[PDB]
Amino acid sequence: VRASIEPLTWENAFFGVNSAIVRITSEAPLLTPDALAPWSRVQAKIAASNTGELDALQQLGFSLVEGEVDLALPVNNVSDSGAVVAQETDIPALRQLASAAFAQSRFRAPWYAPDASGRFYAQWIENAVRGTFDHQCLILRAASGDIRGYVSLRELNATDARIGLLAGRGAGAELMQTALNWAYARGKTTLRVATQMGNTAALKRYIQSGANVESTAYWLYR
Amino acid sequence: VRASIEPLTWENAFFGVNSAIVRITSEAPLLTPDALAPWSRVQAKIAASNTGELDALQQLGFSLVEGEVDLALPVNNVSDSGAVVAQETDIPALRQLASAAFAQSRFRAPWYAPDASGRFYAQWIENAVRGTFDHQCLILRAASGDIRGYVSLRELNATDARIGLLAGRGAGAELMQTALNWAYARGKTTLRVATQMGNTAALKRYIQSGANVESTAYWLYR
Ligand SMILES: [Zn+2]
Repeated sequence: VRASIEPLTWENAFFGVNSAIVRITSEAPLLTPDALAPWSRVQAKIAASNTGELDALQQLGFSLVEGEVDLALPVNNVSDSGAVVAQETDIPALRQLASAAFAQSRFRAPWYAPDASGRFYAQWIENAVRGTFDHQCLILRAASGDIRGYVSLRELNATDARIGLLAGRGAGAELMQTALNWAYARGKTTLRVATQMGNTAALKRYIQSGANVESTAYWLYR
Repeated sequence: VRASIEPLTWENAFFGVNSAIVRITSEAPLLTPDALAPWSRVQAKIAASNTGELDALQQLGFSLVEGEVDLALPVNNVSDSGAVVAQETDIPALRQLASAAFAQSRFRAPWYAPDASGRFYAQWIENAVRGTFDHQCLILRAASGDIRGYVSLRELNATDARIGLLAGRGAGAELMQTALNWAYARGKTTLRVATQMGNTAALKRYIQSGANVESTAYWLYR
């Protein structure tokens, strides 16, 4: 395989690691054990259809971390869920929720430190709260005022929005409604959402809501 | 991880290999390098959600071959597709079609010999034709009399049928309708179909026809 190797700038500073990501292309140098040597961690994300790349990377010492499915739904606005835009006072509780809900991610041990995944997703949801009109965390509340669920959303382009994080036991359907509402308000035609291949509950929920598969991928690390 | 190691008798005789499959169970002996060592190939299939088993098997030197998504469709009275039950005289044409269309299964190179996948699936489609009223291959013909698409089906139990093989360019929708009609006719509520994680075209078509995800898995070999 031929591939460039690029430092993961944000993750390196955030995790305190010396990691890089491989980008497979015809025009890059040969990917060799020597090119891979000066890194504490190397990541690669390949199309699940590309078995040629899977075995080239495995032969270089990479291992499967997880599969990813990316899906898309037409928008299609719907029942106002009553969700509200998260405010700065919600950050402590959302960080606590997100670090727990997304504890088992591609940043799991033994690839990263035990606290890495929790930190990463807590930062993600905080970043969405401190976002912009086009990057927000929306919250559904119970009648008590407690957070029942949350969904983070971002504009991708003129037609598309993407769900970042979505979590809330028993609130999947209303969180999807919330996301569809948000995309529609911004004139988007398409809503995208990726999940882990192992997350059959999320896959089922998304497909029930009208989603279909756009792409599938493997994350591999060395 | 505790698992029994069970010889793959049928595959050993068909491919001319000496392989086994792992059966993970709380009751079984410890799965060790010593126990795995003498087999030319060892297979393992684990739920994609089970990262503990993934880590354990990678720590015994297993690699990813492919991801599988198993889906299920509700069965109802769909229209007739015009498909016909394949005959013994259709075998030669079906074997050739199947060997070409299913060359890149989990029986692909480098894990098996280059001809192995096509041999396996040609035998599969042949076996379908030679089956009962509860195992058939159904075909669609173009104007020329040529096979345009095919689908093999079997009854699983009182409520379920399963699609074995399905192929035919531009005949996807019709073949699904064919399979649903077959299942309906036999009093089934549920039609199951597995596909490779990388086969986004099949995933999209199954989901368009009403499928949702039932399970996801990795095939790992050593
Ligand atoms: Zn390896």
